[PDB]
Amino acid sequence: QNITEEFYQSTCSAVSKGYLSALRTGWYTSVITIELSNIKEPKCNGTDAKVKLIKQELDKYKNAVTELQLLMQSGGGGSGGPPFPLGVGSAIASGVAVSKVLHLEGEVNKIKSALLSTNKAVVSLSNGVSVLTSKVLDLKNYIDKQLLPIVNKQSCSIPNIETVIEFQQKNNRLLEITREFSVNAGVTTPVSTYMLTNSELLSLINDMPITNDQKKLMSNNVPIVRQQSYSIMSIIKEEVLAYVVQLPLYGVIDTPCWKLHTSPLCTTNTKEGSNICLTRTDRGWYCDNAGSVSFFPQAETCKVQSNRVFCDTMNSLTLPPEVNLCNVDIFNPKYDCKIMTSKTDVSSSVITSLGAIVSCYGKTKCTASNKNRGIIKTFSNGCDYVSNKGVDTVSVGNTLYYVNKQEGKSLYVKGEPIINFYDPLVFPSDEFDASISQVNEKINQSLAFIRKSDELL
Amino acid sequence: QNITEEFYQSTCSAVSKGYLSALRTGWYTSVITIELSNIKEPKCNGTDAKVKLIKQELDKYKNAVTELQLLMQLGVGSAIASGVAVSKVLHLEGEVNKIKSALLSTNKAVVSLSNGVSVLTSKVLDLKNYIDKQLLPIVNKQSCSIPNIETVIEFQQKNNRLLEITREFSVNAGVTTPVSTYMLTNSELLSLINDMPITNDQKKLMSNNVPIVRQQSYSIMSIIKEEVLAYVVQLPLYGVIDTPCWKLHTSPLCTTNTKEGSNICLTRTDRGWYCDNAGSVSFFPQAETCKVQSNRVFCDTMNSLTLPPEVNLCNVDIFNPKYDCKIMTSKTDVSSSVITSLGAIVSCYGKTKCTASNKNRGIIKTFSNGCDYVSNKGVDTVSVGNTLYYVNKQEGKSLYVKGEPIINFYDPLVFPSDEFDASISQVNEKINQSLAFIRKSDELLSAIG
Amino acid sequence: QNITEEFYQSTCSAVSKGYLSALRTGWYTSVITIELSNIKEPKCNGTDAKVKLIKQELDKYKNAVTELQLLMQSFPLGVGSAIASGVAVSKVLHLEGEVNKIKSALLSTNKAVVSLSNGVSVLTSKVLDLKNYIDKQLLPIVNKQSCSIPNIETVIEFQQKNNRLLEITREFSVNAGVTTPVSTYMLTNSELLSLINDMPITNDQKKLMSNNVPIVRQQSYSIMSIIKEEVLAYVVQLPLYGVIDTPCWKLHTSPLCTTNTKEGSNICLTRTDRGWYCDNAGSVSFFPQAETCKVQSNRVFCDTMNSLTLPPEVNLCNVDIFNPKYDCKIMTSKTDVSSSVITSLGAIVSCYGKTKCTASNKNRGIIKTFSNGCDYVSNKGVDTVSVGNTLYYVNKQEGKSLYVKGEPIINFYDPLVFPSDEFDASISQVNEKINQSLAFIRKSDELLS
Amino acid sequence: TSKTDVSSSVITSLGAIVSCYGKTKCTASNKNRGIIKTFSNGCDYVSNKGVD
Amino acid sequence: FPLGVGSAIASGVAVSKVLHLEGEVNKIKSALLSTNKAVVSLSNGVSV
Amino acid sequence: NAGSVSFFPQAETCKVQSNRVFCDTMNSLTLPPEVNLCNVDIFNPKYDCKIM
Amino acid sequence: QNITEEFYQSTCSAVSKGYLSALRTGWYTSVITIELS
Repeated sequence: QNITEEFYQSTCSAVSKGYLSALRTGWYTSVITIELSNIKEPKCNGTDAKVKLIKQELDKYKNAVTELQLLMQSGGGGSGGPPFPLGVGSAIASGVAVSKVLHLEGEVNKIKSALLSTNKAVVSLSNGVSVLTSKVLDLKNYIDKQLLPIVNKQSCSIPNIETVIEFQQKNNRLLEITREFSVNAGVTTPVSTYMLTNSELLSLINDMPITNDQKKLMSNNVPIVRQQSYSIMSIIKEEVLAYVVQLPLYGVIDTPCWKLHTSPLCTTNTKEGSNICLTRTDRGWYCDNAGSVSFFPQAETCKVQSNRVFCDTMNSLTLPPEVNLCNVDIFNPKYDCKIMTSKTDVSSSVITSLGAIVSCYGKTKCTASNKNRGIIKTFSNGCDYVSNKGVDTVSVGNTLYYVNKQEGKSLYVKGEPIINFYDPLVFPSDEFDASISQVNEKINQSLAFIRKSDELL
Repeated sequence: QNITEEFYQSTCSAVSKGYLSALRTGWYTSVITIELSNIKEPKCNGTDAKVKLIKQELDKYKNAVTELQLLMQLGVGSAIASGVAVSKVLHLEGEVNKIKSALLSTNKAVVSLSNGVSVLTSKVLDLKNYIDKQLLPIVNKQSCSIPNIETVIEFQQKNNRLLEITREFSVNAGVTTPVSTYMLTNSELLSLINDMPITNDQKKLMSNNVPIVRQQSYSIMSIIKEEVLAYVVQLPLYGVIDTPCWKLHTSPLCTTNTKEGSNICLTRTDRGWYCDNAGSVSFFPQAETCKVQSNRVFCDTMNSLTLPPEVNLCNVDIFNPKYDCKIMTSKTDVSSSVITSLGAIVSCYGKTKCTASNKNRGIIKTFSNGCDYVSNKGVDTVSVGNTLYYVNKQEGKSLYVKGEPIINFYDPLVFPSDEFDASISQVNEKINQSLAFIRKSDELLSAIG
Repeated sequence: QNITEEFYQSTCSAVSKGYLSALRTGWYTSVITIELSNIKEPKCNGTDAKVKLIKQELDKYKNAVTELQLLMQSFPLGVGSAIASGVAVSKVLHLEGEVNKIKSALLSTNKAVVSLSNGVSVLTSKVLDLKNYIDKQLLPIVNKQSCSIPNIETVIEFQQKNNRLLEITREFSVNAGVTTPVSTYMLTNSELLSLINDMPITNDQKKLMSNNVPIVRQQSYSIMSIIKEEVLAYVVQLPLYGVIDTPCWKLHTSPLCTTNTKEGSNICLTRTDRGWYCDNAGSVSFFPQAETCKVQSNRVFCDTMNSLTLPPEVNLCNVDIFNPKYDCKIMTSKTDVSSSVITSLGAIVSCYGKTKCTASNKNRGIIKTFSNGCDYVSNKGVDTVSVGNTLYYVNKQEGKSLYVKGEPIINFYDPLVFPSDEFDASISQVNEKINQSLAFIRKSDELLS
Repeated sequence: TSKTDVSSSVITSLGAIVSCYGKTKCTASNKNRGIIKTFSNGCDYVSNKGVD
Repeated sequence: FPLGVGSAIASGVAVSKVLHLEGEVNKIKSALLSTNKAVVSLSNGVSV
Repeated sequence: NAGSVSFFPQAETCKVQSNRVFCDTMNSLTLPPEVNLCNVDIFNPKYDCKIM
Repeated sequence: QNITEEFYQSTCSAVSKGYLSALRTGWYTSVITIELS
């Protein structure tokens, strides 16, 4: 909760330091069951209004079951369900593996027995994987006892309004579960309270084989856990509906994180096309991770609470810690900072943890202002930084941005914008991807060709 | 009305015009309140069927309350700073109480908060009143006088709203877009718009397009304390209204003359929606952001670039001196189609077969290699390769503008064939730089002859 | 269901073969109706709670109609207009009389093909009749000055019937008149499987659709059309699968770099044409974006609007990347970072630099250690793969995969004249620039002899 | 009469007259809400009702 | 004379009439009876 | 000023100390930057230079 | 500081260049108090 931020004028980029990692490193999978009645469709003549309502509610129950059968056979949820250099994962790969084990012989029966005198147990499967198992809904008990002696007989006995109503409510969770699955081919994110109530999920977090710190982190940030969790339809058989739930596992916690914001750095020294541009491209989230630096270049694989950053390493790269040296000296010896070049003179603003970066080029009206004081800086051409010191908005052209009013301390690090050191006559401006060294080569090549060409003439 | 479209054969692009702007420039926040008899907790000796149902509902209500308490605790910005600003004010002690007092005599007030913001306040659900009146006497003693069936049904239906507010924020962590119908009934939104400090032109507009207003609004979850659940609804405010808009569609322009893998391709890179906004042009490169109802364009200016008005000249004269028109280049002779506002652009390259067709008489045009356009009059589908694009059938007047495909003017030896983001001037500077190698490596050879 | 995979050491790529196509090629549209009754506001006097509830449920109903009225008046790849086909029908439905042809088509029945003014026939269904339920069991109650109070089962039944209309309105309002996927509320399973059966389509098609209702729902649209004559019509746009049971194969690509040269020396090379490929009527339809395609147990459900159409020799890139017939796409860099691709039944690992890489079993631990370079491992015996601080899980869908040894083609390139920033390149486009940067070094070293 | 194609604004007792001409930016804005009118080319008026 | 017309002190007349409301004068008095310099949050949303 | 030219036609408004010019933006007219061309070319195509 | 002036004989007008801007664009208010008896 001491969020601090530095701005480097030489590279047109700011770093927010002081965040705490909560990295998703792996998965926990648990099986969740709903006991079902093998009730055949009503077999009687009945016309009372309450007999009609119960008959309808059984058909909804019966239809939803054959629907869930359609899912588990066609497909079954078993699926394969990126920027420049990144990898390509398979999120549900872990959970589907446990889903397929349930299709084996007797694994459904192990669970069914293991959930007879309890509604939460641990099963060790036919492969040695130990999964928590929970029965959340018992429709078989209700449909067979309060509901079957009505439909069973040759002439329907009229039920209560209370039996009509209570069955409509017990049936509800099964139907909503079937809705979510039927619209997602049986894999859902986030995990809803229908799939898993907060009561169940917090109880499930406690019984998990994880640290106490992990339990605290998960049990507090329930919505982030739900957003990061999957729910895979698995099997319906044996009068039992069972689906796998894949929960994030935070194997890296409390390590320091920092966020890098970048913007174009364009020479102002001339008019219209004569300008040339540089831009850092290693923007994103960094977290110290096992003596390396995990880099999250899509900063929206990450979700941010106070002080705390929930990233997913499937969208990460692993870097040597020397990468941070890019934020003190882009021309450092150890690590080759990656940049990009263009000739694109259009103004742009970045909102940081507690500041704003403005890249004012051409003839935009770039401005930062306050609720009650008006404009407190008009930016001139170049790349400038304003903190949120009594600053509430930044306007670039017709676009209004609101500054983060997070409580923190900000440092302006003065320096010479490096784009001024580059010869604009021999400067390369194609680069979608390039490093500082790679640009020096293409300038060494061009300037050393004119070394030989000056000789021969 | 009149929506019209022009097709520039020279640049393989189409500008469809006649639209009217309505661009989000500002926000209005308001506080919505649900008032809860959290104090409630049931216990009693009675065991009727109708008793069980009410007790089950109280656990549902009491669950939703406790969970809601746990849940309390490219140009880049945060869209919801205005709502979060009101949310943080609400946490100041007694600020919640100001709302309660104002909402005591009616259910819609205008409370001025401590940060000098004057915000609409609505009580939308009174669960404390229902529970404490029709429910609390029932299940406080043990003789637990059994309720009628209508109270079992009514409490269940009132409680439903609270349950799906809490369901929404268990997966959304407090912030939803669009603002849902449980977050705010359509009827309530209509009454909110009627009470908003805006022009009567705006009020009519926001009411006519409530579905759009929904998608461009934010629900931000704020507090549960002193038996009041409060959340901020952040609504769009359209400062720009009824300025001209136009949409740019772009497809590749290539050489058909060469019959190999070696051809030069050039494309206008600046497609999207365009609007006149305060003496400049607001340009929306991700045309996915601009909703269109009838001939009206609803965009959020936070997703725009601000461009000089001269950018319009790339549609008249792509080689104009005043605006450095932005283009891209590649060496990919691939055929594709772009369905426009009331027409269709087809780029047909290679051995591909390109069809224009009508649902009554099949194929009614075959496309040559090159870039072409057809109107939506007498065409229903346009087929390119293994793709059948249906065509938009909105009525309007289309126009074909003939010219020499400007890719022909470029000399393929010296063409910079792999420019990702370039312009018309960036490409000529690359061409001339290449002829710089030509004269120098030639007259060097003229030293010995 | 035999699914195979082949990994090519030379190209650092892997192909998963053995799938079967099911591609959206066109659209079938149909009209869904609800028989509303437009009635004036309740007139009856009551404290009887069974009347209070009916009056409440009627207020939700009258709100739902009013809200729905305000909705009827509201890459290298191409750019379609996904709902153009469906909207054209909604535009036809707005003409006078057309609303009446379907009212009387379904006057006798609940499902009838109708001809519309443009001569085209569409299946039309009546999925809900609130007109009669209100008129029969609710009208002589609450039309009168003082109501006959109704049975509790009319109360409960009306809530259930009215919920479908309420949810149809809810989905329409937040989605601004177009909803995808088509929820069970817009069209249930029994209606959809009925609608699937009556479509003018092939027997193979009906079977495929009827067994993949959930995918059909994802690839469909519900488009709000009209409220008038106490009818509520919305066009549903089901996918029409034209390509069925043709071979499909998936391409996986990971980057290829030299290794032994230390630090900045390395050059890199990646195949770019990765994604789904399905044979499609004498060409190859190629889907580059992993988003557009969905797999249900070796069936590949794609959408040709997100396709390219390639000559069938594109497959030869996986055979001989240096072939003459087809010019294979690549890109180049010097960005050497370790990263992995989890293929259909394997893992491609590009372990570079000082990073540790791992293929682990759930019981035997680390069972393979990746040396620097492009390598592959099969899912038979591997459960997880680790690359630095990342843990990828491996798909355990069973099949058998074949390792195809070769020389990493990056080694055949001179590290000095290698063009190391090409973003949209091909093997010839790079042989083009190697010849050039040679010829300058080539002529100028014998101009100076 | 003249041809003065320049933009100007007059603050009235409880409003503001805006004469927005040419290609100038002319807006009325509220301190908590932001820009609330964006004037078209011509003479218009705003009242101090919710305008700062 | 081609120019416009405004009120220069309109910004400071905002704060003046915030002070005119009872409660505000007490706020600043409490902030200053122990030290001679302060930052105070007036109740129309300004920190001065 | 912000990609335009602020023009202070009243002599009194701008105060000069050292080489610095202090002005009140409320006593200004905002002109397109092409106003400066009136100094190098009064007959210039773009800006119509104001004369009496 | 460097100041330059050019006289345009063609329009009977001179332009002084080289000055540096300080344009007041917003206001800050402070409350100054005197505590009385």
